[PDB]
Amino acid sequence: MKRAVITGLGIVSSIGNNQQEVLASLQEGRSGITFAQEFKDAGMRSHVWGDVKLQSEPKDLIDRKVLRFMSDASIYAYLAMQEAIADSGLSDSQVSNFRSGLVVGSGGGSPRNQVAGSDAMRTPRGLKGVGPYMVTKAMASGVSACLATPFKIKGVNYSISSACATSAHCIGHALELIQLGKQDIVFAGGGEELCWEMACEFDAMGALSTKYNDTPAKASRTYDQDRDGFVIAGGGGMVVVEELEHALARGAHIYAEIVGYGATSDGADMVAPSGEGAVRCMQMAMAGVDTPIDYMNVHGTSTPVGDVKELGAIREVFGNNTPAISSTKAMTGHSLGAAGVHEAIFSLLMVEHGFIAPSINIDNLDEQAQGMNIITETTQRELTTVMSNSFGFGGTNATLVMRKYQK
Amino acid sequence: MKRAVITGLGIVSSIGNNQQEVLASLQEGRSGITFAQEFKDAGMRSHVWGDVKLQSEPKDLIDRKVLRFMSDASIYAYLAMQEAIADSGLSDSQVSNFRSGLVVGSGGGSPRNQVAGSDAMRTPRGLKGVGPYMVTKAMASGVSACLATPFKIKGVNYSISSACATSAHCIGHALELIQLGKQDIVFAGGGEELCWEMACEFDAMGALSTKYNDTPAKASRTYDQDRDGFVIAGGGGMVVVEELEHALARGAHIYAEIVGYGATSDGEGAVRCMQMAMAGVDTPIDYMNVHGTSTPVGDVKELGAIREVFGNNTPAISSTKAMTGHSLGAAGVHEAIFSLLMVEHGFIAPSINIDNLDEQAQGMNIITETTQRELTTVMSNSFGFGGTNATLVMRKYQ
Ligand SMILES: [K+]
Ligand SMILES: [K+]
Repeated sequence: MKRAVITGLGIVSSIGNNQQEVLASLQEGRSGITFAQEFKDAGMRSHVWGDVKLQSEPKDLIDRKVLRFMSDASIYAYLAMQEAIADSGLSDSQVSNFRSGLVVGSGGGSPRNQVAGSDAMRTPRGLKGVGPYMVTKAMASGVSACLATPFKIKGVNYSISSACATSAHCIGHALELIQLGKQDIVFAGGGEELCWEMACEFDAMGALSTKYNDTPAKASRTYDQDRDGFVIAGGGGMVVVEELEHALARGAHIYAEIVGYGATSDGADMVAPSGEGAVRCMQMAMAGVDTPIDYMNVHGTSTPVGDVKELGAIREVFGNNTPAISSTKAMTGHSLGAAGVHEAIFSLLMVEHGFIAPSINIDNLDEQAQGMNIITETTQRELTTVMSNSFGFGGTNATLVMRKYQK
Repeated sequence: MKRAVITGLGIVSSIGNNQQEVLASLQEGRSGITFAQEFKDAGMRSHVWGDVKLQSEPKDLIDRKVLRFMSDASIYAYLAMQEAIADSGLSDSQVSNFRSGLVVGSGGGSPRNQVAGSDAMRTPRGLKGVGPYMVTKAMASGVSACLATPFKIKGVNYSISSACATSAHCIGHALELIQLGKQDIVFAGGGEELCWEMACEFDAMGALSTKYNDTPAKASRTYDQDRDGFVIAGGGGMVVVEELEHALARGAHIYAEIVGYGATSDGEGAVRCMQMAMAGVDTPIDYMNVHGTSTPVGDVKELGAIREVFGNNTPAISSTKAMTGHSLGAAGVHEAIFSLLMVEHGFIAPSINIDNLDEQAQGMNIITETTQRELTTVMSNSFGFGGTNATLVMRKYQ
């Protein structure tokens, strides 16, 4: 059946606002984590975040007619999509085409705008204080709605949401649409705002790191024995998924082919992973792939329970004969809705540039990871096939396998 | 290619908490719209809603351990899913199976819980006030996560959100998963809470009815010249989408086959959506459940698209929204369910409150009185804000 390739990428993250900045950070093993005064001021225990530091204010980067409908998740996704379109070399007639779609999601929509609106409604500002653009800022589908219009998308247009797996499921579904022969191009990705309004929910459940506020760059430390929760982050990412013959026909640059996609459910525990659903997810994505997995960008968020469940799943699939492993979250933080596309992009850059980004802050490796091929220093290596895992709350799992395209 | 059929349904809506109640409402042309004191107290202009009227509090209907993680959208979808599982006749090993999945969405997730959490942080209780179950209540995917865990779903598990089209895309995607040979069963639907926190956003953009607050049952009036906005509603709905051979082999009751699914974007989009869903369908469209939410511009845009596809030679047409209001995330699955009941029971629900037909609908086959009729193929449109379109075509299984 039809094959899908990635021909363009765009990204706004805690370690870079475009692929050049991100590539440099990945090669340097640079942390994007910083102290979050906003969180301290809000009364939270976690005072660290993977913040997006844009070059200018959004009003100076995006047309006001487009910007008036957006929450930060949409701003990030939009900037990422502009980059991806430029990178892909697509013309307006290919971006706006009956066979070109958009599948982009957010894990949380926009609690900041939602709260701003509800606060205004409870003051004399009333309905005028809410404003007429709140629906696109606050609804769950905001990120797809805010992008479909400005780019004049004519194909599919919707959001997939699934916590940490959100944008991984978006990319996988783009593969499915290409496989079904329904679309030739699908812009897939996600966005996530960074705010105390949403972050406090995670802190209230004890999911966030709180013991490293004085040394922010050391807080996120996947697979380290002294990890104490993830570091919340924001951002956006977009990849241009394209049917193979269509990409070849126009002379597109092919980063990789999406050769595997797994999507499963744990059917147990509402907040932490069970490992068994993760095992099936990895196995499903590896089905039919006739090459070994050279590198894997783990889900590994730096939580005590979560990291261990994933390691157990990895051992069930590969024993100690694992692919090279690193958690980029140790550097970037957990960007929730944007995590899947961010990590797919980090993996594509490692493939394109022949290197493995280090898994930082591992002072003492968790015993469950002993024996595995954990990379802790930037390593040059020819990577052919890569895998990226995304296991979100509610027991939802996604795994993508990508491979260099053989001309 | 694999074929998909619907073998079970469940529903919580403004016109009924089960299929028998919903059927009676549809046949009688009964409005589910009532006066919303909550909206008046909030300072909104629209004081009408399609409220879900559960007799009991959710704590008396759902296990306490499961309920702690849920927002109202999840509560409604969960109850709809219980009804669907029961209706489907599926065994526990078919509900919890590697080849059985769940694709359920919500238009807004839980604005009430996003606000409740933030309000708590601003009080002395702080983090303790927020509590540890707020993420599952407030996250966009809450409605899929809160059902996947308790029903022990092992297959796909995620939400699709697209405003008014949400649950229609969920059903269409269930069909795609069956077609790809990835799942044998997919529980598809949606849920939406009813709350001023979200409703005021619609009132703020002038999309809600505000001139018929003194006669709520007459506020939602799709295709009527004096319509002035939609009436917001809440609820949940779920359908069991199943691969054909699998349904036949277990002796399932088959409501209909999903023979078409279109999904497009405006960027004519509606026309293309309808045409896509009708591709390969070798029978005429007997009845169409329109998107028609009762907005001045929206209704005319849809009428224009219908006219482009069918001219005046349209299938029989009615808007059940005139009775139920607009349930956003749950609208697609609710309307799919109403259409299946019309097929199963051989009748066309009336499009009520049309005192003066909009000039743009002149010549079309708009049904305004309940009509008994053998329906074989039906279509349901869901054209949501953001220019996202979904159309489903279902047909009796021969
Ligand atoms: K990953
Ligand atoms: K409809």
